[PDB]
Formats: sequence, structure tokens, C-alpha cells
Amino acid sequence: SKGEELFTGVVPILVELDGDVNGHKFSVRGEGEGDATNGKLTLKFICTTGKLPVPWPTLVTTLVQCFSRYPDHMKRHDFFKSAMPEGYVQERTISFKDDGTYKTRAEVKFEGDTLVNRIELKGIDFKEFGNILGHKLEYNFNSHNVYITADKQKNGIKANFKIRHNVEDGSVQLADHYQQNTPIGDGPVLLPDNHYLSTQSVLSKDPNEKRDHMVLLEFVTAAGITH
Ligand code: NA
Repeated sequence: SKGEELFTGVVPILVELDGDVNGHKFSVRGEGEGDATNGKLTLKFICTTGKLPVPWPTLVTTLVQCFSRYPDHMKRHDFFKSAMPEGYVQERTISFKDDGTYKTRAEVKFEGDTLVNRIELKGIDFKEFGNILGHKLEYNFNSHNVYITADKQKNGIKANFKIRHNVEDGSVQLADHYQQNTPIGDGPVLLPDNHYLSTQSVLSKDPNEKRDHMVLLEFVTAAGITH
């Protein structure tokens, strides 16, 4: 297909986020590459405004599902690649249980040969001494299933899923994700049957990096439709 042909090789990635959480203004820039054939991406993110005012794990889902490995028998259900190169808008509400809410708006699209994710994030009602603004979250990220359903009215998809962040006192911080994706092109796009993405992530640090940063390794495969 047109869209899927853009992802047969290794694709450079750029991520830019401007965020405002309880009045904290911050920016993040990420760079790396994605290999959708193997469902794998490698990225390094840097807070370009100084210290990140929220924990890095809380931004992982906001910081390119077009790099998911869709098995051959499922390629008919890969909305994300089918919207390319024109791209799609990805919007989310992320409700941290007993805490504040992120609202995000992003565009994911090709800018030349680079796949770019540009994000605006607004967070309100966060607890200044809670798990997020208090930086009480472990520096890791557990495996999740993202459940995707078509949204024929918007010619796009919706997704719902619950992220679980390990709190350093042993408890767990829930973050309910509500997600809507709309194509930017006028071209036709694949609308999928119900299915899910299975995601696994590894967070690390670059020892020679003095800025506040996150190295991210991610592995995503699609599933939920019988061969
Ligand atoms: Na372009």
C-alpha cells in the first residue's frame, strides 16, 4: 500500500512537545528512529526548558503508533500507516486517578523523510504534592494493551486503555487514557475491526547526558483478529 510502503525500512523520527501543567511551561524534544517491520522504536528525549516538572513515565504515551508491527493477516486494519504521509491528528484525555488530567493534541505526519510527532499538552488540577508533581513514580513503564475501535463518523479510530504507573511506595497510579485519531488527508484510509496493540517499553538514561532526559526503547505488535 501507499502508506505502508513508507515504513518498510528504518524511518527517522522527530518528536516535539510543548506542555503546560499547573502553569509549569516545559518543552521536550525527541529524536531517533522507528522500524515498523519489527515493531521497534528507539528514541532519546530531552527537556529543553530545564528540569522536567512531571515524571518522564507520565509522558511516554503522549511522546507514534504507525510504528506498530501489524501481522500480515491484519494489515487491512492498520489505520495509522494508511493515513500517511498526510498524517493524522491524535487527541487524548489522560485522567490520573485522584489527581489531575492531561489533555493532548498531536499531529503525526511525514515532514520530508522524517516521521514527526508534534504535541500540545495541557495539564490541570494536579496535586502539588501528589505522585506526579511530587515525582513519586518509578522510572519504568509496564506493558499495556491499547484497544482500538473504528469511529466511522470521524473516518478514524478511538482507543481506551488504563496505564498503571508503579509508585515508589509500592502502590500503583492509574492513568485512564481516552484517545481519538482523525486523518489529516482527504485520501481514503483503512477503518479497522476491533483489535488491540500490545506494547512493551524500556526506560534508561544516557550516562553522558547532563540534561534532564529519557532514553526509550519500545516494542509494539498488533493482535486480536484471528488468522
Ligand atoms: Na512531507
